Amino acid sequence: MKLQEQHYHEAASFLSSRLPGDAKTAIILGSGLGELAEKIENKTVIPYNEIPHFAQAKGNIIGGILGGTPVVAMQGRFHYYEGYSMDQVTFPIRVMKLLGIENLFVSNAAGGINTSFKVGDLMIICDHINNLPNPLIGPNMDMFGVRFPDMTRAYDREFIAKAKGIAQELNIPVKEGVYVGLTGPSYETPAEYKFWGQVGGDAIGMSTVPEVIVARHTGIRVFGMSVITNEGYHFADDFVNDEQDVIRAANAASEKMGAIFARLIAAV
Amino acid sequence: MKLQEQHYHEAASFLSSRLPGDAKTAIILGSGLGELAEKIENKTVIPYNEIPHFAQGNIIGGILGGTPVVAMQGRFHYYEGYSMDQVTFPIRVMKLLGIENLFVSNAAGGINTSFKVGDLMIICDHINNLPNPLIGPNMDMFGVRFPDMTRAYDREFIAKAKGIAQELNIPVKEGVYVGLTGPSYETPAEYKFWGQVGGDAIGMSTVPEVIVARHTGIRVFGMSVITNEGYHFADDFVNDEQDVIRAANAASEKMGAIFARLIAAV
Amino acid sequence: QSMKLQEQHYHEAASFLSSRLPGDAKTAIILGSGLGELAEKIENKTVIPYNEIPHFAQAKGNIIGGILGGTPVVAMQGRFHYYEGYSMDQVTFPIRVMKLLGIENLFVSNAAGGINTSFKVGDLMIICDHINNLPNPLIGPNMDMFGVRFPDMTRAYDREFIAKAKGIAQELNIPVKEGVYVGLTGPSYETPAEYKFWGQVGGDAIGMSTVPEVIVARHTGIRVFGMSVITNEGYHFADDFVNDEQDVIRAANAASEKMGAIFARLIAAV
Repeated sequence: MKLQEQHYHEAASFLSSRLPGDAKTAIILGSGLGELAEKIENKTVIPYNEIPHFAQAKGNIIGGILGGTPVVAMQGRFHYYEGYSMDQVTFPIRVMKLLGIENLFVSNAAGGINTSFKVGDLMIICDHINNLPNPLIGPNMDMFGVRFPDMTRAYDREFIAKAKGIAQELNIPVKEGVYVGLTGPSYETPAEYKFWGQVGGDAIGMSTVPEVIVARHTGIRVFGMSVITNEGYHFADDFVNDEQDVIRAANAASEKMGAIFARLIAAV
Repeated sequence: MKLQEQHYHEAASFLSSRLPGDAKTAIILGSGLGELAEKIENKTVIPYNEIPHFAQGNIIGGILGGTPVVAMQGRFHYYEGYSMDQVTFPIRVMKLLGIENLFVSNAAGGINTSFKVGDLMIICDHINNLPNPLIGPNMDMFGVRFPDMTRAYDREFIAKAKGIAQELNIPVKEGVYVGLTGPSYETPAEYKFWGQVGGDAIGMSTVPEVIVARHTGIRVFGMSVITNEGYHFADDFVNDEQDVIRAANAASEKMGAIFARLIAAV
Repeated sequence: QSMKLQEQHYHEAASFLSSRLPGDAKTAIILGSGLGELAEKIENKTVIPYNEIPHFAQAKGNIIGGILGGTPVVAMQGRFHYYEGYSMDQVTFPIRVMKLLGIENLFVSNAAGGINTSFKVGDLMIICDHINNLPNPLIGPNMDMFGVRFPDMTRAYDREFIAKAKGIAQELNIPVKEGVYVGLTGPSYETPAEYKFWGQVGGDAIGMSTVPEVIVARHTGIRVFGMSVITNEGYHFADDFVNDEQDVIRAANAASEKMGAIFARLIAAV
């Protein structure tokens, strides 16, 4: 109760004494943003293992300038499939709030479950379906937000419009769709992929949804994109999903996805 | 196992010596029943915090239109951090008191376009998307390992309720309640999904109690106040707890009238 | 650290079993519903009670080694269900022990409620795919000794085994169905709305087991064959219909001869 509040304050205080303190946007460097940390100038690098109460995982907080703009980046992320509690997965988001972060940008890798979404496509996330445990289960922390937060437009529409404009300017094709969050860590069966596609999902991944719920609970505006890293449909007789193939697609998308996120930061 | 049994008995004993003892119907005073407790006569009020093993709210014993009732004022939700054992503990205590019928109301978001704000929905079935409350060693004293859920919502109660509503000139809807944990409200994609697969309203309660009631052979009647519409979202629409409560409060007179008459009819 | 201790537990269970079993089995069978006559068909049995095997979940249950359908086998008589309160680690622990024994193939049966109107009480369904609605058993740090962090599940139910089983069923004149198994936790049976939902999104039968073991088997490269006995129909409910564990058991028992005949012929073919 009071201990929980204290833990948030301790992490925030530790980071606040170290970071530039001018960032208003935080970015989770998920799949597809693998080139972005290198682009941050005048880096202050703070290992996760040094920050009070951050889950034991590299993992670094990186402060600096990206796209001409102050940023805080989360290099490394905590996934529910790794055994972290939802409190651990989402702890850094509430720390960002205490630092004065107003906006959260996030990327991830996802399997396409709508046939218009192909390997290598970059999908702006317009909505999600949560099939992981809700991270807000437990006593409400009033310091962060209300008991029953609204999720009608969890993915900020103005950020979406700006990102579409940026993609057009940069001549980068983008798709837009619904992200379905599952725990994993096994990839889905064809029956599962089909089910989620049938009920309106466009891509499926194992992250992001918990952070988005927690961000929205505390009023942070969210922009998210998925790299479509694999196609969960039209399976060849010998098709196998493979982490190295997912990473191949994530790596291949990083330049262009990174260009969008880097241009978006100054626009928000 | 034997300690669990003790705990149920300890809570039941505590209430047993403090309540009249003839009540056959229990009521969870959820959203839409906010005026009913006032109408209970010859009240015995027992705070939850005094009842052995109740999660850390009142039990109200009394007479509602000539009929002895036990009412639960305040309820435990999974989104609060309670275990399912804690959420549903009072239902098993009710069974030990000789309760035969459970009446329950809740607030729910409409996910079928024929369910609108202010509508009173008789629950005819549910879809459970919370953890099943019976996971764990079966409590043989309460029921069997694999309880049937074919007609979890008693058909005779539904018929009676419909007759009562017609008589009182209160329109009612009937439909499927989908239970989710919350506590955040759903996204449009989630609302659309649950509507697509046959849900009519979505809420964050009730399902665990109904599973536990049916496990021990308690007959169930449930209604939802449709407190918000999870469809056709305006560009600036936001869900808001105070607006949900507004609809619950506005529904309380008429919903309470139905429940009060049903209590007398069973 | 914690990995060390977990690896040690699997090794302890496997060492205990390997000092006692014949050691020639490549196929293990979970004796679920529909296989209630199969243990008696195993010849030259070595019976090892679960309560003697290091780290097997507490309760009867036995590992049985011997010969079935002319072929070495290890059978799991008794299984652990998530609805009983076991962790997924406990539910699936025996599967990883099988891997350490050199088991390459896992055959599994279960009971399930039909949710496609083509699937009727007493039908024998070859499982061609599943939908998992129980907690994923691999959540937690990955055990590299068993498999990779993100295992593929594209053909969790081996297509070659399915083809062999269909051929066997034809030869033996036993009709079979084929379809998608939906795994739910239970332990309460589903509501009609739930049965309808799962049917709508492509499930053919619903049960409370099997999926966790299949995920863990595939994580460690074990080839899987599964069948469900359709023990009840989760559709077209009569006004007075009730699901009943006793009716499920009767149907499972009634299917056991023909289901067992398929599994016994399949073991030599794989």
